[PDB]
Amino acid sequence: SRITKFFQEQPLEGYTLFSHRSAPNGFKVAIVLSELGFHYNTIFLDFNLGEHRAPEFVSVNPNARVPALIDHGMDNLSIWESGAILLHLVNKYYKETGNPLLWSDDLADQSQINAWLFFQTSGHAPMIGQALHFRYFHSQKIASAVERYTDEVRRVYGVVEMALAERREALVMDYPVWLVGDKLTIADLAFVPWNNVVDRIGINIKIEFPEVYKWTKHMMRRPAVIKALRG
Amino acid sequence: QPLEGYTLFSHRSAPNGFKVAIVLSELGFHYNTIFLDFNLGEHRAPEFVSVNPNARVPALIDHGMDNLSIWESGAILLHLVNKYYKETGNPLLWSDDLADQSQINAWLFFQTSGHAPMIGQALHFRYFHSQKIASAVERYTDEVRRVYGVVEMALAERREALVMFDYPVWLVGDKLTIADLAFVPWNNVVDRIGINIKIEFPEVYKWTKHMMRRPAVIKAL
Ligand SMILES: N[C@@H](CCC(=O)N[C@@H](CS)C(=O)NCC(=O)O)C(=O)O
Ligand SMILES: N[C@@H](CCC(=O)N[C@@H](CS)C(=O)NCC(=O)O)C(=O)O
Repeated sequence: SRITKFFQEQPLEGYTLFSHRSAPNGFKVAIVLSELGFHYNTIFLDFNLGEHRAPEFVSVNPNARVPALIDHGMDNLSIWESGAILLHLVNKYYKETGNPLLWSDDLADQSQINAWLFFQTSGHAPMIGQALHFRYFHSQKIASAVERYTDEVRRVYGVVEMALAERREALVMDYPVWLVGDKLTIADLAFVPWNNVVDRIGINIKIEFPEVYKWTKHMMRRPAVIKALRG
Repeated sequence: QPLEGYTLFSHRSAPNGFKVAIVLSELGFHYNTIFLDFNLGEHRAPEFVSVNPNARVPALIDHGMDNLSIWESGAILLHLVNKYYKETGNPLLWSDDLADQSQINAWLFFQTSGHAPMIGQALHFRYFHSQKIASAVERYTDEVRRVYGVVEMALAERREALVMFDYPVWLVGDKLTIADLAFVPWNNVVDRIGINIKIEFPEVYKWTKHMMRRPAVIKAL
């Protein structure tokens, strides 16, 4: 009924974000939404009550998961999957202002940003999710499963660490270093919500991945990011 | 290293590698494939890790673009349809409408983040884990069937609309896109984890059959 009422009379402009109070992927969208200056309203779906089952929500996101975004200005267009939401946001911002904030007007750069974005959504987040699952929520304890996924997460963080280290090495020839085109992009921001969750699986970023540490801290100090995470 | 064309790094049994070959074929781009033997650990060679810092396949080199390196199947697919549309003005396997593109990307990220990884884990605990654990296998097999349930339902609704009947149905804009092709290589392997598409998901069966009959797809595979 709660969510049902919302779809009774939807806003005419702005954005509505469906998420969950402890969903890193939700904050990933909130962050980009905030950085781009997009005004939005967040609805925290109560999965316990099965609000994600509400025919109204499944219609927004057939996968029945969060986040899902409704672009009211575009006839209530619904975009699901955090990766697709980010691309929708930077593409829209760019065509509206002519300024590719957190993005790039260059095909070559966009493909590099996409590579990191797909790497994050497909190789980073899913793995952190599996490690958390076997470490805390599986029907039985499986040490071999925990080790498999925890190792993979450290491995992917090593890929990020190495890339950041190489970017620094190139400049030297504490200054902020970024993954693509020496500028902050959604490729960097996408990791932020999760870099804060990996401690739960025994990973200490500050000590284990120095470069990732500086990188994440630079982003955590940005107003738009602080505002989004406080939401 | 060529001046034009594309060089695709993949593996003989890598569904993600074939996903790229398929799109490269359909779009008419000329490419040559370099198969890596994870035996010798060719994917751990400095020169390859320079192409893909993740040391995984696929990885694509766009020679015409100063040997630009692109890794992650999803990013590779977006690069190809973007480049093709820019060159021809025809959004083959894509769309020139912002709304449509967001839907294509939705399904694309869904396939790469919730489909391929889950099938991958089902296969691992089923065939290659150091220990045999049914609950691990069930967890992923159940998730894969749930994912197909989402596709099946989407295709059924699209079918329902067409009715208001032997015609192909697609995920976005009543036309074949990278959203559809992205599933092809993986649909062909789920039988290894006990999923019978023909029986369990009728619409997916037809959908994958229409795709599997395309000449460009046959050639690539
Ligand atoms: N690949 C998806 C992940 C979607 C996802 O797993 N969302 C989580 C929250 S971080 C969720 O909805 N969890 C509730 C559930 O799985 O029941 C994306 O990036 O949007
Ligand atoms: N999310 C990546 C998946 C990359 C991946 O895991 N590729 C497999 C082949 S399908 C691979 O390189 N396997 C070798 C290994 O894991 O050592 C993509 O879509 O390209």
